[PDB]
Amino acid sequence: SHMYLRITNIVESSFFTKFIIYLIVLNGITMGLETSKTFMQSFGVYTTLFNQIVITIFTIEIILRIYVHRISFFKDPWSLFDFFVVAISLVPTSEILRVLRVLRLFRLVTAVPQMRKIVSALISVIPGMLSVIALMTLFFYIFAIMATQLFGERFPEWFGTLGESFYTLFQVMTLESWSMGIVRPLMEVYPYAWVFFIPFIFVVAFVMINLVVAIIVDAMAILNQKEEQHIIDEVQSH
Amino acid sequence: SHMYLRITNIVESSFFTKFIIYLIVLNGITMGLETSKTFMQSFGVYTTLFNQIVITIFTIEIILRIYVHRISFFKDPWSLFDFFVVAISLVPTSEILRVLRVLRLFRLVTAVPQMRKIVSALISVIPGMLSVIALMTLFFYIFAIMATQLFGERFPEWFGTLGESFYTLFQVMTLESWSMGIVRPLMEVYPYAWVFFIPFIFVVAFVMINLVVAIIVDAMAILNQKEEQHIIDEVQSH
Amino acid sequence: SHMYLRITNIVESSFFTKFIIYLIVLNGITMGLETSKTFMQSFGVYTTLFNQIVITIFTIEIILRIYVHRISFFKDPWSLFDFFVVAISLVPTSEILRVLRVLRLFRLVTAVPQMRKIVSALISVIPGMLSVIALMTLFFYIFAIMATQLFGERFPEWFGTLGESFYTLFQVMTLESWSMGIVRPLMEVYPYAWVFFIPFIFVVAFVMINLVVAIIVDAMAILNQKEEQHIIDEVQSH
Amino acid sequence: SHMYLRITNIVESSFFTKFIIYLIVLNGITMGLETSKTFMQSFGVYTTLFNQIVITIFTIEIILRIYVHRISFFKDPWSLFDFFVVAISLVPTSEILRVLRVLRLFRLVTAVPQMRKIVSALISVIPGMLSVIALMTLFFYIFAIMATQLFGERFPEWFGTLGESFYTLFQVMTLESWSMGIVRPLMEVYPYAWVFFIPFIFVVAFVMINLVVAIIVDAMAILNQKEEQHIIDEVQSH
Ligand SMILES: CCCCCCCCCCCCCC(=O)OC[C@H](COP(=O)(O)OCC[N+](C)(C)C)OC(=O)CCCCCCCCCCCCC
Ligand SMILES: CCCCCCCCCCCCCC(=O)OC[C@H](COP(=O)(O)OCC[N+](C)(C)C)OC(=O)CCCCCCCCCCCCC
Ligand SMILES: CCCCCCCCCCCCCC(=O)OC[C@H](COP(=O)(O)OCC[N+](C)(C)C)OC(=O)CCCCCCCCCCCCC
Ligand SMILES: CCCCCCCCCCCCCC(=O)OC[C@H](COP(=O)(O)OCC[N+](C)(C)C)OC(=O)CCCCCCCCCCCCC
Repeated sequence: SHMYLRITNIVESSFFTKFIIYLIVLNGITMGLETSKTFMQSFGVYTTLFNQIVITIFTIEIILRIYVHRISFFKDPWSLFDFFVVAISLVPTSEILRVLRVLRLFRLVTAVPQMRKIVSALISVIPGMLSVIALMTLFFYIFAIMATQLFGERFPEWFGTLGESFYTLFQVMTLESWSMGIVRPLMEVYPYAWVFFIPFIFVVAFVMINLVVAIIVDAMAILNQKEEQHIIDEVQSH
Repeated sequence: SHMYLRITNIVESSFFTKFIIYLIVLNGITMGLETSKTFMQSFGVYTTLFNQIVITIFTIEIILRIYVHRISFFKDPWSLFDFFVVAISLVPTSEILRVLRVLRLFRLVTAVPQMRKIVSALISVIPGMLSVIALMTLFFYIFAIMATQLFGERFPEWFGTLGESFYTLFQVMTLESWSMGIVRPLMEVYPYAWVFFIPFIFVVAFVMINLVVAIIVDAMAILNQKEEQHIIDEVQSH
Repeated sequence: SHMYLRITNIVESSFFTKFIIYLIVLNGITMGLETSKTFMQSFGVYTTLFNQIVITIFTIEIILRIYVHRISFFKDPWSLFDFFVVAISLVPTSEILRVLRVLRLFRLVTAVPQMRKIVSALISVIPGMLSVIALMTLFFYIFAIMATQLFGERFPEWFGTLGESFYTLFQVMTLESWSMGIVRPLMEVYPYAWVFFIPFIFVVAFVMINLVVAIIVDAMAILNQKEEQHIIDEVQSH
Repeated sequence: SHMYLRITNIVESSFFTKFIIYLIVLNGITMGLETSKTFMQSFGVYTTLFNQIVITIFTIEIILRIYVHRISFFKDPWSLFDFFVVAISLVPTSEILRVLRVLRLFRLVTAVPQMRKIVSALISVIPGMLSVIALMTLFFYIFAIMATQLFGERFPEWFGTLGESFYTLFQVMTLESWSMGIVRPLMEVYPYAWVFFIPFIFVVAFVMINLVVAIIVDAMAILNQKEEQHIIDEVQSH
């Protein structure tokens, strides 16, 4: 335990955290420069080793963090993420992974408390949304099957495959070129195609708008519940 | 009644409901595989009979459910839907109906209580919206007549018909290519066409945004009404 | 006054109002049929006189309504609208006005109380919005001048004129093809054009979103003010 | 101080402020006329000197305002803006600045209290949003690096440069032609490009919607906090 505590004061120190963040920022700046072919020609050698050095340091950090937090490390989503991102960066270049290495810049989120809280807040609406997500996904899936069967033969790029219909349906949901780009061309062969896509647009839009309304109103309901109980206690206690 | 109760314990049992859901899911998976021409070549025979078997089972289920619920079955929207969807699936292939058969996967909504509640919640805003829907539809109808008269002769695809103008107006509402795709071309012949479509976009957008604002605020009003009465009773009772 | 009251019981009767609405609906149906060249060939003669008859009746109605309400008629926006729309319909065909005649179908709004209330509610947010509308319009006006000067020479269709720049800026606000259709082409000649349109998109979007947030929140503030005073009175009276 | 007060009664007078606003409006009208080549041919000489006269007056005003407010002038954002805009207008034409001169029409905002308040209100949400803006910007930056590396070689116009990828990513966020214009073309070479842009669209949309929800709900929380304390005091005092 003497050893354990020695490294624990380091890993827990303000300086340790600041250093890592410093590195994350430097490496973030570096990753953008590596975008310039000009810059690389001149200083690519400098940068590649700095990336190996940062990742070496980040690996020492994850290791030390694990000896400190023990099992609590892998029950922590933020630490898992730092693990998974640093580990990606450790797979040798010998291709998609080379690009995923830049995800280690999200470590600037996992290391900065203000950013953690933002992401925690945003994520917290999701668990209550899961069933609505399930229902929407079932909706897409049913309509994707139908679209593939109705239109996949004459419009294979957009509907010849369940995957392609899923993609197209998502495009229609975003309303991106849904009429000039998809439904009008479809209607030149299938004049009733509008009977398929208009209702689909109504549902997907109605559901999303009403999901937002429910989140706002149902939160106010809770807010009103919390303060209603506090007031009644003062009425009751006084 | 002995007979009646025997089948009522079945139809009402946890196992009965789970089985049906199992089938709905299996059949849902099956319907997606039937999308692959490759898969069909190999196993289409297997799948077609499984669809006949599932639908046979689903028909036995609807029948049994009707002997159990009697008149209460047809006063239930969820049961009507299961009826109407299973009945569609019973029309012989000898074409649009073949595709509508996939609607029986929405039965995964009518059989799962969590999903029912979602749809019930979303639907519940609609009755209060009917008049606004009526007003919007009257608005579309008037403008569709006008557009057909103003532009249908020189732009028949987009406005030559009341139906076509309805479709185009819906496209403009979604803002999909309204300017580059419709109004700018229109303005090459009718330079004041913007006087028609800009105001139309303002109204349709203003109305929809303000419908959402009213739903949120008017709900809070009710929320505040409910808790205002509860507090006053504690002030009054205490 | 004997005479005056005789016609006042008519104009105020349930039957009188229902009749007019009946006519508005019939005439509305008629206006849609007149869209079909086929229908007109066969029954155009029938319909044109029915339109003259309805408008004759509507003119008798406005007249009678004025003898009844006297000065109160022209201080009523709904009645003014019925006046202005029926008067349009009275200008002889000997062209844009022929199309504006269909506005008399909005009379179905001015005659149906449910519809009046909808429009009243929606309109009621506007007076508080006037200054924000003014600020947005000033914003457009300034940017339209700038765009005309920056881009009107090389892109006259989109920016050669203050009016054209106003139109284009509105298109960009709706986000319709703003990048592929306008800014990317602009950037082939003016590579910094993004410095103009991106900020413009940020402001217009930020302002509109925040106008909606303010309306919702400021209404809740009032709702909370009203119920806060009611509760305090019960605390104070009890 | 005698001198100081003499000019202070002027600069602070209702008449002084009204005059400036009068000029701002006249000059605003003038700036729009200067857009017409026809108008300029006839009256350009008139207008150019009127612009020199207005700016001369506006310079006298800023000067006088500074002798009056002393150090308080440069600690005032509204006054800084009037300074910075009038100063721009003072750089001799001997080009982008000639266009920036029209920014002096925003002085109609800095001089009209109603407009000041609007802008103050809208701006006031921003300080609390800074971290979310930072997180979104980090998000863009990471994805821009990735896009440049994944697609910049085969699609240089859209992704060959970190700047170009930033621009394209912003376009995708606005959903402008994201599928037909960018991702579908990308997918003809990179069939998994959807794995990159769909999630990107989900995050950016989820974050913005949820930022709006949080602003509305967190404001209500405060509203409820303020009135909860007022009620409890009446319960407690009474
Ligand atoms: C309003 C509440 C939330 C609403 C969101 C739910 C709606 C579902 C949206 C689905 C997203 C669109 C899926 C998509 O783009 O492609 C589906 C894939 C692609 O198959 P594939 O054919 O391989 O690729 C497209 C064709 N190709 C190769 C030429 C490009 O093939 C597939 O079938 C894959 C199946 C993916 C669907 C499951 C995704 C749901 C997760 C989203 C929940 C996130 C919560 C925040
Ligand atoms: C903001 C509150 C809600 C706002 C929604 C209300 C606005 C109304 C939107 C109307 C939807 C657009 C209708 C449409 O796309 O086509 C109208 C049909 C088609 O006629 P048709 O000429 O046969 O087909 C188009 C031409 N063609 C054959 C070459 C394709 O011909 C017709 O005239 C049919 C008439 C359909 C209008 C009635 C639909 C209103 C129900 C929507 C309410 C849903 C509540 C959630
Ligand atoms: C977020 C809060 C609300 C935001 C809305 C305020 C933003 C202002 C939007 C302006 C609307 C776009 C105006 C427009 O499209 O054209 C402007 C006109 C047209 O001039 P013109 O050159 O004759 O026509 C275009 C060129 N041409 C002939 C080839 C087509 O030439 C003009 O300059 C006319 C000036 C019209 C601007 C005044 C309109 C403001 C009223 C909107 C307030 C409605 C409250 C609900
Ligand atoms: C939902 C919460 C708010 C979300 C907003 C935050 C998302 C960030 C949006 C970024 C805006 C898009 C930037 C952009 O359009 O270009 C980036 C510039 C341009 O580089 P450049 O290559 O020179 O020009 C484009 C290529 N060219 C020359 C052929 C046109 O090259 C750069 O890299 C410049 C870096 C600009 C990014 C920093 C801007 C963040 C400030 C926005 C916060 C405003 C608060 C209201």
